[PDB]
Amino acid sequence: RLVKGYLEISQDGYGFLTENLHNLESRVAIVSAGLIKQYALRAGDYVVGQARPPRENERYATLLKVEAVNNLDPEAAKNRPRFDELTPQFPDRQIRLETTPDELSTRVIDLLAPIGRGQRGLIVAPPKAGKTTLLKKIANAVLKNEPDIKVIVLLIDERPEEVTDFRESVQGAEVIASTFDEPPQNHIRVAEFVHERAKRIVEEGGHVMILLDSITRLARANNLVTPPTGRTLSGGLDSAALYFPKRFLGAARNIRGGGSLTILATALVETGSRMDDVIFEEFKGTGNMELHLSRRLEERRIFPAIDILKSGTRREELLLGEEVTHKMWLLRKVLADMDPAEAMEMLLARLARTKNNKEFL
Amino acid sequence: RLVKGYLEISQDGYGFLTENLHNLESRVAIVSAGLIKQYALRAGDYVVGQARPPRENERYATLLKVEAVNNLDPEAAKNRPRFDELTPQFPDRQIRLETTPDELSTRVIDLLAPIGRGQRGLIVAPPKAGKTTLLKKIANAVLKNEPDIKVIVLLIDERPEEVTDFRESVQGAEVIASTFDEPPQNHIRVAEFVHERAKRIVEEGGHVMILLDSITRLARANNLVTPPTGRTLSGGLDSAALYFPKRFLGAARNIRGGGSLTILATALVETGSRMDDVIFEEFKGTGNMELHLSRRLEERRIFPAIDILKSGTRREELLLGEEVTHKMWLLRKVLADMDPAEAMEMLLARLARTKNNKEFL
Ligand SMILES: Nc1ncnc2c1ncn2[C@@H]1O[C@H](COP(=O)(O)OP(=O)(O)O)[C@@H](O)[C@H]1O
Ligand SMILES: Nc1ncnc2c1ncn2[C@@H]1O[C@H](COP(=O)(O)OP(=O)(O)O)[C@@H](O)[C@H]1O
Ligand code: BEF
Ligand code: BEF
Ligand SMILES: [Mg+2]
Ligand SMILES: [Mg+2]
Repeated sequence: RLVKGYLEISQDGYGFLTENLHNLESRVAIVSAGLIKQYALRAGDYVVGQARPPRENERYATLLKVEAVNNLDPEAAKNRPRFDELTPQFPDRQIRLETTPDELSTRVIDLLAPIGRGQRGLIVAPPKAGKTTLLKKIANAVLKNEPDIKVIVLLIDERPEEVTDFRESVQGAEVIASTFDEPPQNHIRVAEFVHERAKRIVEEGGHVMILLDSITRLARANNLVTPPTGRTLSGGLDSAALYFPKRFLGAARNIRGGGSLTILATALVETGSRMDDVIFEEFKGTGNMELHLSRRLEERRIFPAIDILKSGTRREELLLGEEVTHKMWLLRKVLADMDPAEAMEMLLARLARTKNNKEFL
Repeated sequence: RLVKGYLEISQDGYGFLTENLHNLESRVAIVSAGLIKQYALRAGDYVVGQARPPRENERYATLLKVEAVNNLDPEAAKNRPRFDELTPQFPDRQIRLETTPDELSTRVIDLLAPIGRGQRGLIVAPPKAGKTTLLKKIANAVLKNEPDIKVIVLLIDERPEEVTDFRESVQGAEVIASTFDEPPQNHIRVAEFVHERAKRIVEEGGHVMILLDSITRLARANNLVTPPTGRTLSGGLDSAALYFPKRFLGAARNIRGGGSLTILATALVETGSRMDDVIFEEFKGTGNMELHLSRRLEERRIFPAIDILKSGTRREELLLGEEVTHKMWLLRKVLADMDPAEAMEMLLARLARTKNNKEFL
């Protein structure tokens, strides 16, 4: 028999499991140490095993046996590469980008910031400047382009109506949310839970993509959670308290042996408080691709309102041929003189004629 | 004998009720736990209850019995959905906007800031820039457009003369005020009282609108109440005090099963202290529509002096049909070019000709 959950190991070798609500609910389950030792798995796995109801003198269910682990033979689970020891590479198994629901705006997305397997991406915009629905569109496209990829969406510190909008509009993909109604400890719990789950899932050589609403909101939430860390960075920020979100985003990587972990998250800047500017800068050095969204292009209601000059990716050539290298080099040389708004509208007119590759052809 | 009020449950199951002034008075009455347990009501769910002539040896009145509660059968109260569990949606039961008392400025308001049942709205303006009587006009219009809606007005940290002006000019709708003469404790008491009152009134599937004068003044009141923040935010804010106005404003929501809660509150920016800019940004991400008011437009005495480009709402299409969707799309494409003062003067000249719908026709 297999009850299933996300293992959270307690100090004493036994652990706990949560339910499908992806929040601590009364349906938690307890996990014994002996079986995990028997199969010697790594923390945060999608654990399954046989269990027995709460015994007399026992207030909660307890583990009796295990039959199959992580949907695989437990013996095979005994030997596997460790996630943190996987040889990282640059994204070399690119996800070819072609999505129907909006071929033009999605053309802008593809042509300005490519997305590949294991991309450590980050999108940075001021408040109320085009984030959540953009993430929604990206998720919807991915759920059609690569049905094999396990796509997970995480929402921290956001409005409930957006949560329900996604849950209805995601068409069955794992949508996890934690509205601002919950105390920040709930945010941290859910975030780290999904972090470990994704890590252990990717460790199996799989391709995982996490779309994180409100990452700089999550950073402010850490600051609230941030108990001291010591010295105050400029703007009320903590020095090392960004270490946990730093590792969270740094998980995004390409692995040369198969599988990948790509995180795209929404960051806030120009909020009038140095805290957010410093947070964004601290993340900018850790992500491998950044998407600046210019507040003025949004004020002009040009979507996507991307600050093309400031925006850019790292190692396009590994995702883009020398031919695309040269054509985009020419585009940079030329559009440097074209204004962002006029450039955007010009590109809109041109690409409405043909697909990205058809435009290249 | 029926006493009607808002049960404030104390620690020991016995609670308190207040009087019509919505301020602590000598007329507060005590309540017993047993009947509340019998009818399984929720905090602040409009309580109608019986009692007796208190006995001797009791320093305060004590409750005997209950006859009818929530103006409904108390037994049915035993099983009902809870407010915090209601499935929130975007406002989809729109309140069609047609306001006679001044149809021009209110034309500007309706055509720039849609109002629907459950609108979590926010309006921002520097000091002395057109707030209080604007809220007054909104309240007066609502008291003619939807007589079925229970309209409540809350005034925090404001001048008494405005309080009397409203109480005379509201024509019987619930006007609650707490002048700055009172210490901040009174502000907090009244604010949370109204919070619970509105929440549990909406819990009955009803439509409630709260018009909150002085929301940023209320934020500064919290700052005076800001007990620590731990680390001091830019300007002197609290991390945990802002949680309470955050939840207060986030109460505003649209419910898919009927009823809604709409809060429109007045906010302050450009006050020369980082506190207010930080607070405005903090609320901006929590409200579902924010209305900037430009100080320069007010200096020109343009009412409403709205910074049209900066101002905007979320999910207009959910309130605005495809036809209106495209119409406002064209209007945003065009009016971006018109300068605020001349833009609004032109808008007055044009829309003064016809009603909004007639202008569309
Ligand atoms: N492509 C788009 N076009 C128009 N509006 C958008 C688009 N993408 C997102 N938005 C809007 O931008 C708003 C800001 O996104 P969000 O990340 O929720 O803000 P924050 O996280 O700063 O509170 C969203 O509420 C959404 O309605
Ligand atoms: N449409 C308007 N035209 C002219 N004056 C207005 C208008 N609306 C509000 N006011 C004025 O703006 C003042 C602002 O007071 P208020 O905003 O309540 O103080 P505070 O900002 O301290 O809460 C009011 O006293 C009112 O006289
Ligand atoms: F309103 Be969010 F900060 F984009
Ligand atoms: F009229 Be408000 F105080 F700006
Ligand atoms: Mg949003
Ligand atoms: Mg005013």
